[PDB]
Amino acid sequence: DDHYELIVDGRVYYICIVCKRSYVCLTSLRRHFNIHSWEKKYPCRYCEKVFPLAQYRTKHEIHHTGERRYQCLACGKSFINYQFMSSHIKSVHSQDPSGDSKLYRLHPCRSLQIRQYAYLSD
DNA sequence: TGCTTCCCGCGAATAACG
DNA sequence: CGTTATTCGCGGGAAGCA
Ligand SMILES: [Cl-]
Ligand SMILES: [Zn+2]
Ligand SMILES: [Zn+2]
Ligand SMILES: [Zn+2]
Repeated sequence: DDHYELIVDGRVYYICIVCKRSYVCLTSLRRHFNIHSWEKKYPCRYCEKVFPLAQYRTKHEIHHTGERRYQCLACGKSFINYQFMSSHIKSVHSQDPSGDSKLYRLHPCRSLQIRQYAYLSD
């Protein structure tokens, strides 16, 4: 196979055969296991780099386009990702975006073609 | 030690299937 | 096209880096 299961207290866990990492969702183990197999490739469409997860490539490509999707709603500054946005708000505004903040806006991705969540443009 | 990347549960978007 | 199976964007913590 590619995993085995483990059950404690009815809780079902899926364990990677290779590194023994534990997953609550089989789809997550599948997502993860590509790291070992490289069955699927995700090549950057701007340079040579290849990635083993779709999202690693996506985040990498955002760096190529320089799009800044995360905007601080307190002062208007924009950031390329959640982490810089959160870092900013905690440091400059002494507030936490965690949970439902209403402190930042995530703009739709426009600088390349990725699946669009409807909630991002209402 | 302040960035930077890596990770995984969750659930919306969509591809596969019949 | 209707169901379901699959993909992968998202949050936000953890791990890595130099
Ligand atoms: Cl922008
Ligand atoms: Zn593994
Ligand atoms: Zn690239
Ligand atoms: Zn701000």
